[PDB]
Amino acid sequence: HNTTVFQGVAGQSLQVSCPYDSMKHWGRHKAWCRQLGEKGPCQRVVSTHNLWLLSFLTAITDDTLGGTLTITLRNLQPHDAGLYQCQSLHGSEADTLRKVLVEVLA
Repeated sequence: HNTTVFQGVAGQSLQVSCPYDSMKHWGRHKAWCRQLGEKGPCQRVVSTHNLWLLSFLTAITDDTLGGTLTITLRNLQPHDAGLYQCQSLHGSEADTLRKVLVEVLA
C-alpha cells in the first residue's frame, strides 16, 4: 500500500480519505489507528463499531457501497501529527488499506 500526506492546521479539522475495494471488504468494520514505530502495533484511535447508536448519542464515516472510508480529525493538536493506518478488520486480523501521514502546522 502507499502513504499519503494530509496537512492540517493546529486547532482546525482535517479530513482523511481512504478508498478501498468495496467487494473485497464488504461486511467488514474499519479502523483508524496510530502506528507505533514502523513495525510495532497500530494503536486504536476510532473504529466503525456502534456508529448507528453513536448517531443519537475523531469522526469516522464509511461508505461501504462506494468503498470510501473518511476520517475527520477535529481540533488538531501537535501530538496528533504522525503516521496512521486505515484498516479493514476481519476476525483477529486487520488489512492495511492505506498509511496516512498527518502533518500539523502551527
